[PDB]
Amino acid sequence: QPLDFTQYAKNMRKDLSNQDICLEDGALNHSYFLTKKGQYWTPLNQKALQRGIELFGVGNWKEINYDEFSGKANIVELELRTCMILGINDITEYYGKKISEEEQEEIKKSNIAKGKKENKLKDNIYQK
Amino acid sequence: TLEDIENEKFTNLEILTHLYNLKAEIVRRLAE
Amino acid sequence: EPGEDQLSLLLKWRSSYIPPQKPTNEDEYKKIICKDISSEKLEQHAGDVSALFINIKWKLSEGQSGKSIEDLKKLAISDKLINNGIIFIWSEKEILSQIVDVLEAKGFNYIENFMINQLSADKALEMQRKNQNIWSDITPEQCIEQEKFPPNNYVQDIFVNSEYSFFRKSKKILLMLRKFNKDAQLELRHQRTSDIFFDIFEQNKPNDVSKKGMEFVYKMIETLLPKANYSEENKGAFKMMELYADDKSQPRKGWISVYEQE
Amino acid sequence: KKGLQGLLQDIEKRILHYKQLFFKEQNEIANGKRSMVPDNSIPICSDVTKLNFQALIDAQMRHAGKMFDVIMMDPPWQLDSLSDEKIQNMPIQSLQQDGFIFVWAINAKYRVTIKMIENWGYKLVDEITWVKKTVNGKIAKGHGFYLQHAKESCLIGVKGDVDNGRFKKNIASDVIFSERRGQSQKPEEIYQYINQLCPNGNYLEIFARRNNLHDNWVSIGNEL
Ligand SMILES: C[S@@+](CC[C@H](N)C(=O)[O-])C[C@H]1O[C@@H](n2cnc3c(N)ncnc32)[C@H](O)[C@@H]1O
Repeated sequence: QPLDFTQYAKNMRKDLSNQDICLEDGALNHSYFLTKKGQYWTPLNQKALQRGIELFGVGNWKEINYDEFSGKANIVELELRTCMILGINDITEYYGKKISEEEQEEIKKSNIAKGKKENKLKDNIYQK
Repeated sequence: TLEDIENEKFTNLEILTHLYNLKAEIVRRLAE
Repeated sequence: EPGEDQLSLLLKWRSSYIPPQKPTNEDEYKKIICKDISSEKLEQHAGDVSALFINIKWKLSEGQSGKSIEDLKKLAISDKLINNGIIFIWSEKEILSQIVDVLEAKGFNYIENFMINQLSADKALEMQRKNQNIWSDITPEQCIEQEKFPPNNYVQDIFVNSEYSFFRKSKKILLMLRKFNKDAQLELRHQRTSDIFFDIFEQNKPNDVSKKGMEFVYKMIETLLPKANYSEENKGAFKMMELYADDKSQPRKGWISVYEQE
Repeated sequence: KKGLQGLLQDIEKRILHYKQLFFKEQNEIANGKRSMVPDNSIPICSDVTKLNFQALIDAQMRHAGKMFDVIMMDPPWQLDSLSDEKIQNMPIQSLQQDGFIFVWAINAKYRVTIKMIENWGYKLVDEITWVKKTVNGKIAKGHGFYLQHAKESCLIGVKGDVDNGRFKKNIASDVIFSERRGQSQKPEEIYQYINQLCPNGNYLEIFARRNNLHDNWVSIGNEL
């Protein structure tokens, strides 16, 4: 009998493909192929960045790169991702602070709402 | 020089790294 | 517009390659009639050639006219015939490995490929009938002869696609193999022609190259090896040889011609 | 000096524009947006000299109950080129019991490719040639030692009983008259011809790029 190639492909991706290529159960990770090789920003990298803000200061991403990500992480991209995970285009008022996880989500929601009521919410960041 | 940045084949992240490196060198000359 | 379509525009070499006439003088050519080429000792009739074109026709279907890899095995090629030269042999689909095995057995080595992308003079006519329905009432033979071609802008529908047990046969491969020599040096002219050229054929006879295509091959050989060409010093020392030659287009200036049971 | 200060204002504007572009791209990525890669493609990113083919054989025998039917190959010929003998050291014999192989050979590595696929247990039956094309529809260009190189060939070896189903006879064509693109990219007409030869079926392809991914193919590569 003929077989369905969707389930076969999911099963093959489960045990053969890397964790960066396949998602959850068996689905394909499209963000991996929407980005050139070597710059994917894995969820492990995102959690490492969140732990870096949790532990050390914000805006001091030199020791963060040195002893938190791999010893080799893309500066400027770290600033971009920290901008994206606060809902604000700039980190000028957050330099030198050590924002916790709950405060991070609270300030992200506050920035999103503040850009919402003043009409600055352009791809969930606030321009100032 | 903006010509290296001006290339279309580059992505938005390497372009932005180039812009920041240009800022670093020209702010070094501004300090000079 | 005339003279801008793909068929009319990949086939101007035909206009630029008119064939010449036969050589009247005996001192220009050398014609040998033999009963069995594979059983022949060609050294008694030739020596130190640099271009050995073999116009061999294969059968590869048991019940068909042609030669075989056994016949190529029986053929004798020695150092006194070729010490520094290039052999040109018509290749096929199934027996390419056997050809290269038997020829690298005799000191030769594969160097280059030169093929003819086949086109159909009848499929273009039938495409003109399909796309038109008072000039396309002719024979494909007359279409080849008078160089009157139908306008096509997508040639990958008139390719000669002969029957096969696999991907349909659509090209004629000429294998070129060079017997290197450490002492002597072969003089060559590099990149004077392309390794691929289109040429019109017929559906019933796809392995019979036209006069202009055969002359294109001959001028490719002659331009590749200029010192083998006819000159005042090559009288009786012709450096180009033929095997399984035919009366159709062979006898040329400076070519040794060996026939098969005339 | 104020010319570089005007350049600084312009570079601030360029940074703001590219900041917005990056944020838009990463917001659309973290949303409903798929790449050009088909959802049924199976990519494996591993070095072939370090890849364990036993796991691949076990997975294919488990999740399909069969073996591969077509193995396409574009080897990194040494003339990131790997080697000439390391390609021969591949465990191709275990990866197929009945099917075809497609090895794209350059002019300098033609006879060694033929010897390689004859040593793997295959029999030469056909070759597929790619004639390059221009925008206007010419034969593009070439350079070589004897002739101008305007072609590229793929060598096909056969194995087992291909006449016992899963394959079609007298299809497609040997010549692909298609325009060149990229740097070493091959046309998709070879994939169309493969699908014509083997409708449905299981495929493996050992040296692949991110443009080599298709909705029925297992693709191996160093960056893919
Ligand atoms: C040999 S060419 C193949 C390109 C392909 N034909 C295309 O359509 O572009 C370059 C490819 O070889 C891959 N490659 C080179 N060495 C490799 C190796 N040892 N193992 C796996 N892939 C390798 C590269 O990563 C790249 O994908």
